[PDB]
Amino acid sequence: KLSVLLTGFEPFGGEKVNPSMRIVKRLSKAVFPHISLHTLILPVSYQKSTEVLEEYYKTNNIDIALHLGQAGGSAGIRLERVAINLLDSKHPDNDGQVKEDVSIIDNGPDAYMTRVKIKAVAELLKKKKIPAFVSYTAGQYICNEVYYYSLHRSNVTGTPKHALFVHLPFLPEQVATKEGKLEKLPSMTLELQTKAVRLILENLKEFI
Amino acid sequence: SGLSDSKKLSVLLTGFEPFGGEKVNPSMRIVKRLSKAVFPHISLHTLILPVSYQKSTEVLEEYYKTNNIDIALHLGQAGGSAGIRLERVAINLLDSKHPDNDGQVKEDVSIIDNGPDAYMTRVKIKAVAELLKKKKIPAFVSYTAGQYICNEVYYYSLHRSNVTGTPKHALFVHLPFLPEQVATKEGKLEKLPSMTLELQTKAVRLILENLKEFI
Amino acid sequence: SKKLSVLLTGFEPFGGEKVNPSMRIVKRLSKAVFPHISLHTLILPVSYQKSTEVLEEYYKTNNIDIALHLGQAGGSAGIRLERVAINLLDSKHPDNDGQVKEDVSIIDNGPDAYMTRVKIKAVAELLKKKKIPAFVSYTAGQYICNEVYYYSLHRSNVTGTPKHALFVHLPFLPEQVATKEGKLEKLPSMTLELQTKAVRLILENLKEFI
Amino acid sequence: KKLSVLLTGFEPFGGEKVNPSMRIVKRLSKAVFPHISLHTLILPVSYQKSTEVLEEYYKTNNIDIALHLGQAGGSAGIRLERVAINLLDSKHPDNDGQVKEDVSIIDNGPDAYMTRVKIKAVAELLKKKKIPAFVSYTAGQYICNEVYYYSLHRSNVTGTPKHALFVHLPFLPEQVATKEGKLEKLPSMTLELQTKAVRLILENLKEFI
Repeated sequence: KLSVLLTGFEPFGGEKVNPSMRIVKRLSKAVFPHISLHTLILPVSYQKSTEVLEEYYKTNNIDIALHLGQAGGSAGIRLERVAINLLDSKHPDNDGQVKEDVSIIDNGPDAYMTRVKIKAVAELLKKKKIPAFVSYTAGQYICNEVYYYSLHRSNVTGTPKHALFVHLPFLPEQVATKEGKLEKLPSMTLELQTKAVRLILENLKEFI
Repeated sequence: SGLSDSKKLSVLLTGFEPFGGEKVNPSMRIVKRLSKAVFPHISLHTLILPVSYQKSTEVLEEYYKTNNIDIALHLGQAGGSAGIRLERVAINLLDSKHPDNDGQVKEDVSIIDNGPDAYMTRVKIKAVAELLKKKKIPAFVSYTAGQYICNEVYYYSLHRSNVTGTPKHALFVHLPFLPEQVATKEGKLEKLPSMTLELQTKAVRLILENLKEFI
Repeated sequence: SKKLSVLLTGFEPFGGEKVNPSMRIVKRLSKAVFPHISLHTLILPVSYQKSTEVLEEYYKTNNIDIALHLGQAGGSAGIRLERVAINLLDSKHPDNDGQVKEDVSIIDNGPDAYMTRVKIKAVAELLKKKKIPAFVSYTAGQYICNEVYYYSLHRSNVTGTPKHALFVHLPFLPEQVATKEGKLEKLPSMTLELQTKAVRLILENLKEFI
Repeated sequence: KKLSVLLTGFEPFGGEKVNPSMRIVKRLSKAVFPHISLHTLILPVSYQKSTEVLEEYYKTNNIDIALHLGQAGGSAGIRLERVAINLLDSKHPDNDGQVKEDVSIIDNGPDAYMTRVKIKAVAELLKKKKIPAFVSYTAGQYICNEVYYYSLHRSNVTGTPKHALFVHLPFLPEQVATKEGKLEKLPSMTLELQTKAVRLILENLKEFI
C-alpha cells in the first residue's frame, strides 16, 4: 500500500487555530483501505519545521507527502504547483526568527514544480462541487519552505516519491473574530475542507 | 391590542429563484430547508419570489394582502460576498444593465414615485451582526443592496411598512454563493468566496431564533 | 455675480496620512482661473463637530449654486462618484478630534437618505469618454465624508441652498501607497495630475449635469 | 556607453488597442543615459515568434542586461517579477491563435529561474521615489513568463544576457475607462508615472547588478 505523510501546521500569527492542524487531527481518526496514512503537525519555525520533517522521513518510508497549510484570504482549495528556494518575510516565525532573502538549500535549484497531476486534482474537487484552483506561488514562509524541502529531498533521494502542497482558507471562526475590512474575508467550513482533503487521499492513485 | 408583550411574531421569510445562469439560489434553498418551521415563538411564513422587476413585488404584495406579517426577513444571493451580508439601506431605484428573468432591463427608474430616496431598516442590525460573529459565523453590515430585484423588494417592504404599518419591520440578508456555484466557474471566477448551505442555514436559523433581541 | 457659483471642498489629512488627495486638488484648482463659473474653495477639518460648522458658515455667508465635495477613498481605483448620502454617523475610527460616533443620526428626524439630483451617470460617462476611470457608488461610508454630503443635500432640501451637491471620492495618491507595508503595498492609486484633470473636467462641464 | 541594455515591450493583445509596455518603450527609445547603451524592441504576443524575435536579437547583439516590460491588467503598482517558470499554459490564445496547455518551454530545462538582479533593492528605490512597486513570485504562464524564462535560461547556459528582470505594468487609465461592468473599477497607472518608474530603473541600474 501507499505510504502517505499528511502534515499540518500549528497556529501562528495570533490565530487560535490553524485549519491544516484541525484537518490533520480529524483525518488521523480515519481509516483508508488503500493507503497507510501517517500524520504529523509541524512547528511554524524556520529551523524546526524541516528538522521535524527530516526526522520523520529518516524513520519512516513515505511514498507521498501531502502538506496542508493555512492561506488566510484564499477562498478555495488552493493547490500549489511551485516551491521556491527562498525564505523571505518581514513576519517572524513562532520562534521569533525573521528571515530575509535566504536560500533554503545553498546551490539548490531555484524552484521545483510538483510531479503530481495537479490539474486532475483540481478537476476532481470541482466535479465534487468543491471550489479549488491551481496556484503558482505558495509564499516564502514556512509553508513554501516545507514544500521546497520535500520536493528537493524527493529529487535528490527519491523519498518521498511525490509531494503536493494544499493551501487552505480560513475557518469561519477565524474570520468571525476579525476587525475592520477583514471581517469580509473568505472562509470555508472545517467539514468542507476536511472532505476536500479526504477526496484527495481517496483518489491518490489517479494523481501519481 | 390587549395582548401586550405576549403575541407570537408572524415572520415572512422569502428567497429568490435562480437567475443569471445559475441553476440554484442559496436564498431559495435555505427557505426550502427552513420550511419545517419548528420555532416556539414565531409563526413562520415562507415565499419564493421571481427575479422579475414587475412580478417580484406583485407576488410579494399578493402575499402581503392575503396574510398578516409582522417581520419580513428577505434573503437573496450576493455572489462574490464572503460572509452573511446584513443590508441596512434600501434605495428608491431600479438600475442594472442586466435583464431580469423576464428579459426586462431597468435603468434609473424610481420604485415608488415620490417615495423617499431610501429607507434604513429599524431592526437592530448591529446586534444581529454581533450575534452571528459571537456564534463564529462571518457577518457584516452593508450599506448598499444593489439596485436590482433584491433591493427593490427591500425598498418595497420598508416603504409599505412606513405607510401602512405592515410589515412592522423588514431586514434583507444577502448570502454568499454556495460552494457548488463557485465550483463551476471559469477563469478567475473559480476563486470567488462561498459558504456552505449548512452554515448559511445556521445563520438564518440563528436570526429567527433570536428575533426578540433585534426588534 | 451671475455665473454658476460653485463650492469645491476637500478635507485635511487623517488616519495617520500626511496628505489628502482632496486637499491637494482643491489647492491646485484654487490657483486656476475658471472663466465661466465663480469657484469658491474650502478645506474642511476631519471632525464630526467642526466639518459641518465650517461648511455651514460658508453657506451662511456665500450664495452657492452647486457644492462639489471631494474626499479620500483609500483603496478605490477610479473616480468614485457618490449617489447616496445617508443619515448616519458610524465608525470605530475617531475623527481628528478623537471623537468616535457609533450609530447616531446626523439630523434628528431627517430623511434616512438623500440621492443627488446631479446627472451623475452623465458625469461618469463624460469622464470615461475623456479616458479617465470613473464609476457610480451607492455608499459614501458613514464617516465625515458622508456626513458633509448628507448635510449639504439636507440643507438643499430644507433651504434651497446649495441647489445641488455631489460627492466625489478619490483614490490614494501613489505616494500614499508607496509608504504602505504588507499587502497594502498593492493598493490602487491615481496620480494627482489625473485626479486634478478629472475634477477640472467636472467643473468645466457642469452645465451638462444640472 | 558601458552597459548594453535591451528594453522590450509587447504588442497589444486580448482586445486592447494599446499595451503600456509598448508605449513606454516608444517613449524611452530616444532617451540617452550617460552610463548605458540602450536597445529597444517590441515583441509579438506569440508563443512561437516572441522567443524567435528575441533570440535573433541576442544572436546579433551583445546585451548585458535585459529589462522586459509587459502588461499585467488588474495589477495596481509596478510589479517586479522574481520568478520565471518552465511552462506555457493558458486557456487564451496568443495573437496567432495558438493555445498552449502544460507545455515545457525548454525540454528538461530547470523548473524555474529566479532573477539575479537585486530585485528588492529595485522595489525599495521605486517606493522611496513615491512610486507603488512590489515583488511578485508568479509572472503567469503566458508570453510574458515565456520570454522571461527564455532570457534567464539563455543567461545561465550562454552568459548572454548577464542579467534579466521582468516588470509587469498596470493597465493605463485609458484601458480601464473602456471597461464594462465590475471591470470599470480596475486599478491603473498613468503612462507618465509608469514611464518614470522604468526610467528610474534604467538610471539606477548599477545599484542592482
